[PDB]
Amino acid sequence: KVHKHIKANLCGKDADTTLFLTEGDSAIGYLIDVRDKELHGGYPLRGKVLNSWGMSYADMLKNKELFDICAITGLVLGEKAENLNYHNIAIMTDADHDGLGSIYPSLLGFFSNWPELFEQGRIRFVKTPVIIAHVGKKQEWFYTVAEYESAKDALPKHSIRYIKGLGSLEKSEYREMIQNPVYDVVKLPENWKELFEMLMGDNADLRKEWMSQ
Amino acid sequence: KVHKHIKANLCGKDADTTLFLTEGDSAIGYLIDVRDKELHGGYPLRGKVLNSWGMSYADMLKNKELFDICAITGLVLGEKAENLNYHNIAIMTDADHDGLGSIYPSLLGFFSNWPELFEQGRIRFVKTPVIIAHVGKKQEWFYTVAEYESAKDALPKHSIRYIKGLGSLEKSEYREMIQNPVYDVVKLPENWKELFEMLMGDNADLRKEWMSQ
Amino acid sequence: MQLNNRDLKSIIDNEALAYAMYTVENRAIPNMIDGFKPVQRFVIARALDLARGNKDKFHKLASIAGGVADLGYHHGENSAQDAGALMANTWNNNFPLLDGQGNFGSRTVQKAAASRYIFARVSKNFYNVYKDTEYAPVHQDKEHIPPAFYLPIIPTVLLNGVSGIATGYATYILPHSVSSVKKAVLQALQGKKVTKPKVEFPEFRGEVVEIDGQYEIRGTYKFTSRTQMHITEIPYKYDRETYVSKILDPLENKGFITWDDACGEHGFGFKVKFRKEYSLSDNEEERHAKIMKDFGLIERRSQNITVINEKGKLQVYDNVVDLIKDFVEVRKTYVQKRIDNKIKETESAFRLAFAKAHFIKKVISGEIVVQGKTRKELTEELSKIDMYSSYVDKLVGMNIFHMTSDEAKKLAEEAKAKKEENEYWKTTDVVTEYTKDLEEI
Amino acid sequence: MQLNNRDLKSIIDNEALAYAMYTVENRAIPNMIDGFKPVQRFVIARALDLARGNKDKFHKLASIAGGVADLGYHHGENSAQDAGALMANTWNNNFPLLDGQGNFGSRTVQKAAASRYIFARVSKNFYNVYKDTEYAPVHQDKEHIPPAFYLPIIPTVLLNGVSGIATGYATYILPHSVSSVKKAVLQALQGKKVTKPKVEFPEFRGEVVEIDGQYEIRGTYKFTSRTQMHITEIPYKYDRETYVSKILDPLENKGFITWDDACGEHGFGFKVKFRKEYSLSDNEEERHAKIMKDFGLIERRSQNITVINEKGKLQVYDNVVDLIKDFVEVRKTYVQKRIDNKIKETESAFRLAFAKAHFIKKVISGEIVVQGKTRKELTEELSKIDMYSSYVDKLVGMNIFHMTSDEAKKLAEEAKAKKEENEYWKTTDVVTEYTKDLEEI
DNA sequence: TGTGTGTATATATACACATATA
DNA sequence: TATATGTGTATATATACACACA
Ligand SMILES: [Mg+2]
Repeated sequence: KVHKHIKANLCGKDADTTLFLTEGDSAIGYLIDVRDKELHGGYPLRGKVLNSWGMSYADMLKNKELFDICAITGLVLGEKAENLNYHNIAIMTDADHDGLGSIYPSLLGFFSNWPELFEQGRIRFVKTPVIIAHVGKKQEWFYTVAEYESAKDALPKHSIRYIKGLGSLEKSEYREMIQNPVYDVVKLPENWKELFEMLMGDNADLRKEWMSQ
Repeated sequence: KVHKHIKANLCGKDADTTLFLTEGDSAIGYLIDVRDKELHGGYPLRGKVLNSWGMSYADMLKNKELFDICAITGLVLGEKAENLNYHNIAIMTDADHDGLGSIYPSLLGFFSNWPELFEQGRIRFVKTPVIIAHVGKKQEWFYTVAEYESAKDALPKHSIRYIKGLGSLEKSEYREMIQNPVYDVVKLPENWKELFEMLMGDNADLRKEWMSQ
Repeated sequence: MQLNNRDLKSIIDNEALAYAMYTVENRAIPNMIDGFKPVQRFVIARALDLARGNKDKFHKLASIAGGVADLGYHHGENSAQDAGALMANTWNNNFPLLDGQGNFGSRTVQKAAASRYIFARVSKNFYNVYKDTEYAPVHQDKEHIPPAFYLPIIPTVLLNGVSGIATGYATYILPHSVSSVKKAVLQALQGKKVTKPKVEFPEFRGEVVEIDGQYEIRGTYKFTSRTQMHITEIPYKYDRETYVSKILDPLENKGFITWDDACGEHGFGFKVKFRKEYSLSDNEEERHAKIMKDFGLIERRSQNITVINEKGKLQVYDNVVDLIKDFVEVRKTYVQKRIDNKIKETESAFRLAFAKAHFIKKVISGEIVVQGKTRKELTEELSKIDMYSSYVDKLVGMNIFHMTSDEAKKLAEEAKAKKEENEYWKTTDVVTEYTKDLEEI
Repeated sequence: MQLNNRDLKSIIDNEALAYAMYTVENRAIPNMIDGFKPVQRFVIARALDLARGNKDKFHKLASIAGGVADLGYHHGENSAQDAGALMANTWNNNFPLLDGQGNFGSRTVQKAAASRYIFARVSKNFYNVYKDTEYAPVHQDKEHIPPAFYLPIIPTVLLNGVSGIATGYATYILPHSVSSVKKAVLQALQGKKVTKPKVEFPEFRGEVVEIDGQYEIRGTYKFTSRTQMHITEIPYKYDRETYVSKILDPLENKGFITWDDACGEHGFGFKVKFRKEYSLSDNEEERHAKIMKDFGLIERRSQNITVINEKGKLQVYDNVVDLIKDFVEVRKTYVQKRIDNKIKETESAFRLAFAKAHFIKKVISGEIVVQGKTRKELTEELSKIDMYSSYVDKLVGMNIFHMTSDEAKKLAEEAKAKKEENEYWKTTDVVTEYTKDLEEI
């Protein structure tokens, strides 16, 4: 057993059970209350995920988080994904810059050693509001800061709430985003190896050309 | 061998070497700068000391802080103190209630395993100001809160600084308290066992009776 | 270098005794009046200072904990953060005194999120119950910015439940229903037979039975079939992880049960299927006892009502009714103090308003012109008049428009209104004011 | 359930790119003008907010870090605590912008105490070189309470030494002497040839040498005998633990040396006694080279001057003189902005003061008699007058004591003084004000 | 091919104290 | 005998990123 794994009732058996990969303990406290007990499980991932591009499998498994991810599911780092405890893996991290642009693509890189979960659509991202604007009598949700800045001008007088992490949301909003999900089904392009090598790699000059355009 | 232990240049040689038992690592700062390099060594503890009264030797040695007081010194739990790396043991702790009310008497109870150390005056307490009052153009140093309250009414207009720990002191004040130290030499009374049993024994009714007078 | 001998008896009788009495009277035993440990008093005083401007603004718990050190807090700010996070939740308090924004924990996970995530503000319960803050006692410590204790109208120490451990003493008070406490306070204030308040646990759908002083907190189970059983509630002390690891896990590895989670929006719920190895008796009473004992569905709790009274010393109460009576007797004195202070303040305000109105009426139509003179000599000339005496810095500090028709009458009407307020405050008594305050709830 | 496909290319080009650019432009690379990383700017803004009413009061690092989230800080307060501790060390900064109380570390132990002990306030250096805060640019985010950047008169990015790692870009600028930087700034402002500022480390008694764009930081040793030597200084990259565990102890556990701690008022003093098997060559040059190499007494550094300019973009400089020239060119514009705004504000102030002073003389036996009319009568009749067209509200809001000769002549004196000051502000130029404010350091 | 720098992400531990309950 | 509750005393640990210097 895994200490902080929260098992779904149908986990391991034949169902569409989804594993929720939060980026901390604080982001999963409300998950067990607002989830589908038969079909949802969770596991908190501590901090920034290991940069596992070009690493060996033995080096990969030396990380507690990656080892626990492989243990909770049926994923063997050198074998195919055939018999898994969870049908879907739903990465649901904090929507700020660190969670969305560092932990999420690194987790995608770690899951890229099984480039068939992506093809079958079993790798998902749970959209989470980074900005919650109290416009008049209604709450508007902005998932990325760029969207809010683009749409900030054409709104009436309001006050915004910045969602630093999923522990900043209330149970009503957590329940709304869990039982009424917005899923981004990640699909790997033909040249996914080049995009992963550029962002995750030894050469830092490849990130300078990319960042200058 | 012992990590975090700063060694005196005459540790293991015939000299008036002193070991400063410091509560925490933030309090060990500025000691390496203001200490007598040939005669003063230091070791940072970690918070509250394990209650060692009535304990077995194999159980006291399981505490890392107590284990690294018998390694830094030549102290053996079941043997007399005849070959010691440091001549004196100077307990210097934060002068707030917690430090000098729990850590100091607990350390005394631990060192009571060698009453010959107390008989030789090798166990000392380094008095440290808990309140520094800026009175006019001068500074008043109060080592205990009760000492400050006893003279607060007669003191003129002033502003007091409360010293939570040794990490709240300027380098000048740290140097003044180290190179011009005010020691209190601990002497065990004829019935020290009864006092230690009252303070640290498993019966809280004795503590209630002691506190009710 | 000074070397002074210090016997262990002196150390134990001074420093150790000071620490023990500090842990009792200033760390872990709550005050009887407001029900605050000193850290909670600091946290709520800082939250009030933060909410001075806008009362509906949510402030980060790190922001609240940072400023308590300037109010007289002498410890780490993580203790203040943890104390604040335990005061701003609706699963552990019957009468929360802070609203929280974010994940402050639940009955399943009794652990709030990190203080970098969650915000807090002073609750409407605090404003509804805690009255006469301006008349609260002044702490003997000049560096203690918050008062010695706040002045609520009902005993909050009985509402949320307190559990504290000190050196030599400990306190454990169970939470009570707000309605029963208010009714008991009303009965005590009116001079009646005080009915013992009922013990109520927040978010608890089970039973609480008082037997021989003990309190039995009982969960609920039902039987869907012969071998299937649904647990609808568990005793209040349990978590999801704690109950699973202590009861539900050391029953499946023993080959007795197979359990599934059903902890829906209602709260705690499980579905247990009994294997053939685990056998139940024929009758319902022994089977019920075995089931309710094996699954840990009974929690037995005793009450250790130890509180710091209004004099700062320790006090142990046999029951809750005596505590309520003592609280009411203490609070009536502060209601009387409020009445006296408001009488004096209304008298002073009426005197000032009438003096200003007379000064205006003399300026527009009278010998006083405030022209062709100086400031110091005008002040002396005003100080000549007995009525204008003691108000010379507030009479010449009035604006020009106060000499207009629309603003000369307003001063006289304000003087009349303040006189009527002073007359109102000179006829009420403690009982009526306290009854009105209770009626506010 | 809104199952929308999302390619990895779009993820990388939107969210990964946003995070990388945010790390470059908002976390790691300092601003060229004020020399602040955004966390440092938030800490400075909060400390300035806390300094209102008492410039000399010391505030806990917890107190400073708690309120930065209200100013628009979107990260955990621990990073703010660490940055604030690093900004008040003096042993690490040539120009400390925060004054510290407590243990903020030393060269021997390069680690500050916990934030629960240490206090900080705004240093006098900040008040000395950071001018024109009211004319600082406004950040495009309404929630970013501190300005886009502050406005120092000398480049503070060159004074304390900057090291920062972002995604794709990194910055490393060595500390420079404050006096040399000020002289170079004055030379650039006056249009003369600019001399390269000297690199100087805080509390370092070694030697710094420039060679082909690389800086050599050299410690010092002195031979007190044929076999015993005294290490008086070691390079700035070392603390006591690292030097002991990486240089002294590896040599000691090889039969080469035996070392004793000879530190004191000046840190990093050691006494090394060589053993028989460590052969000190008779050649003075070879002996010196061997002692430098074996004891790690030479550190080699190179700068990577990467900054954020006033437009928010990233700029890489190959020199410090170029940065100083660009900083002076940018700061001259803000000096001009200050001059223009002062002209406007002081003209408005003089107009208001003259209007008030003439209104008061026109109330003392004048055509305007306040008494006997309503509020609208004054607020409309005076609004008719051209001179009081936009000042009637402040005209009628003045106090009654502004009607005696003593306080009536003071209004005219204030008007005349404001007129003279505005006339003074209408003749100065950028160079004069810059020279005046530079020479006051 | 380590590695140290400093903002960020997230988390963890060992100690004391009492008293009822299991 | 063994837990556990809440206010306190002290610490700790993985990760990412660039790049020059060993
Ligand atoms: Mg300390």
